[PDB]
Amino acid sequence: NPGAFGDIQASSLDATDIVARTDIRLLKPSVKNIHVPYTQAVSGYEMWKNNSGRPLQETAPFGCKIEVEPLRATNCAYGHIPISIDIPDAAFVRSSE
Amino acid sequence: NPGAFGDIQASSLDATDIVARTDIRLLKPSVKNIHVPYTQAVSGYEMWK
Amino acid sequence: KFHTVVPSPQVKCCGSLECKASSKADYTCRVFGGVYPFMWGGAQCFCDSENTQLSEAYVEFAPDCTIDHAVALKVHTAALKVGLRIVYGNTTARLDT
Amino acid sequence: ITDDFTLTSPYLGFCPYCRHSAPCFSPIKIENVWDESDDGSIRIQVSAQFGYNQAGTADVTKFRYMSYDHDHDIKEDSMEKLAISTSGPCRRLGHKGYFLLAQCPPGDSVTVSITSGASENSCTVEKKIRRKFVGREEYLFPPVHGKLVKCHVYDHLKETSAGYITMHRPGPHAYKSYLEEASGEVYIKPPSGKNVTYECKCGDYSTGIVSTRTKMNGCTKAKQCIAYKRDQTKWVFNSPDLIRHTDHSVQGKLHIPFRLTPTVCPVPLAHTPTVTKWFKGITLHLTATRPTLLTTRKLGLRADATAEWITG
Amino acid sequence: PPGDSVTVSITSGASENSCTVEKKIRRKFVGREEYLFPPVHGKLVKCHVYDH
Ligand SMILES: *[C@@H]1O[C@H](CO)[C@@H](O)[C@H](O)[C@H]1NC(C)=O
Ligand SMILES: *[C@@H]1O[C@H](CO)[C@@H](O)[C@H](O)[C@H]1NC(C)=O
Repeated sequence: NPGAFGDIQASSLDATDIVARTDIRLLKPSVKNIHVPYTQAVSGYEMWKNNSGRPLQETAPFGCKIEVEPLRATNCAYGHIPISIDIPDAAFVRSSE
Repeated sequence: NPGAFGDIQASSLDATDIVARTDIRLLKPSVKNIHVPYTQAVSGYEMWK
Repeated sequence: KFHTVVPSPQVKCCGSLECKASSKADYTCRVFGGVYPFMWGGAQCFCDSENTQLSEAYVEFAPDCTIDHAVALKVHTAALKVGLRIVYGNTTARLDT
Repeated sequence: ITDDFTLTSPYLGFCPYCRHSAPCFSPIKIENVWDESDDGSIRIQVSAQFGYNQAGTADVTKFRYMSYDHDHDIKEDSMEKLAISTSGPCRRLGHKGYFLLAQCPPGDSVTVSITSGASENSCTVEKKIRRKFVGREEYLFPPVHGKLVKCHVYDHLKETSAGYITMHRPGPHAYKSYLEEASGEVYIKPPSGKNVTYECKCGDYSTGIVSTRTKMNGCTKAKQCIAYKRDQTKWVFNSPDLIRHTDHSVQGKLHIPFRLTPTVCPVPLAHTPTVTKWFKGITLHLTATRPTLLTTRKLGLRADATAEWITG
Repeated sequence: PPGDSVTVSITSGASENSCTVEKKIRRKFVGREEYLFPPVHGKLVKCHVYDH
């Protein structure tokens, strides 16, 4: 959508294939001077940047610590977990001892 | 009181004796360059002005 | 952020042209007639009706994009990984599961 | 594909602003800018070239020369006479290809000027220029002491590893002086020491190749007739101000100097606050000399996130 | 350019003689949007200015 986030797309940062739509209508040539008067709507990237909202880092519950390259959360605590534990009998000590 | 009017006092304009308290805590030295990084709250005089 | 393209125009001196098609993202073309372009050496060509001008426009990701790029992600099926330290009878163990 | 400099030549362009505040032709034409670097530096295009010798001169590179074209051909001059300003003088950082890297103060428009020893030739373009800083408080100048954090800026090294630009031969150049109606018929000059081609639409498509010779054609009116000072020897960067040659062929490329790279930058550690003790709460004492970002969030179910900007 | 005061100065070869006066100077433009610098392309409309 022209003027909206994600106006330009690409499967890869350098993929040859690209698609977009941002309301580019050409304008008639002006007086006596060769040029190309054009028109188009501002990038949705900058608009969304000005109003992207605050990062999730400052809004997640339970004090999540979030990192990008794994896109994971860490040291974020909530709930309970059952656990089953097997133990060698060697670690155990006879009572008389 | 740091950041408050009358943070600095003196019985005379040029009296040697003076007393104040404006939350001056020193800072650790920075990287490789000798200097004195310091910190302190704005004068209450300008604020009250 | 995107950078537009304004290629050198296709000007036919005292002839005719058309509005072709291309695979470029946001590719557009438009044509006009009866145009007298000028330039420092003078007027390159004038023909009251036979002159025609053809302009085209498209867009590509800006060179700085390589580092300013953002990406849209589809996430699902949250999975957990937990690191534990377990001590039994002064027998310590560091585990992750 | 290559990265040399001999095969390229500058070109003339149309600046909306000139030294006379009238949109006109200048060889210092520009097309866009880039200012994403955190340092506030700027990369600027131009039709001309410098950091090299005159494009076409035996020397491929001479950092004291600026390549530009005027009258009929390319010329030389010292790059020292060049200047940049948006709201004041701009300090040069580096130059390569057609492109220049330099820092400027905040402003609403940029301009590049140069004195040819007898006149001032300059071009102005419109751009929103502010002082964007990394961190959480927009400082004024970096302090000696602070925290070191990741940042992205343009490297002042002439070498680069980013970007791509097209290059191909230009269209014909039409010179008015080449056409004369002084004679009752069409009179033209290549002039002496040239190989000109000319066209005339009278009757039909008429063409004529004349080298160092004045020639005439049937249709006496010299207006509809057209002549070229064509050389078709140099490749140029695609620009809207230049007509497309019928070849419309991609013949070469070039890189863009002064790419963007990550690095480490310092930021201030503002006056930390004094903390009170409040019943099921807290009251704070924040102190600052500049706008600074603050925020907090709960550590349970309800985030209850909050953020604010504090000036003093 | 825009300013809040104007001044005229001249050097006699040995000293600077100048006079300043106060005046509100802004960039008033004709039309419906206050532009920044005139574009190459647009509409032509009546205007009033001092002839050089
Ligand atoms: C653990 O404690 C047992 C007795 O309870 C002792 O024999 C053993 O040496 C201890 N192991 C270590 C590593 O301290
Ligand atoms: C013009 O070019 C032709 C073909 O290369 C050549 O034979 C002729 O001598 C040239 N005339 C000049 C350079 O005056």
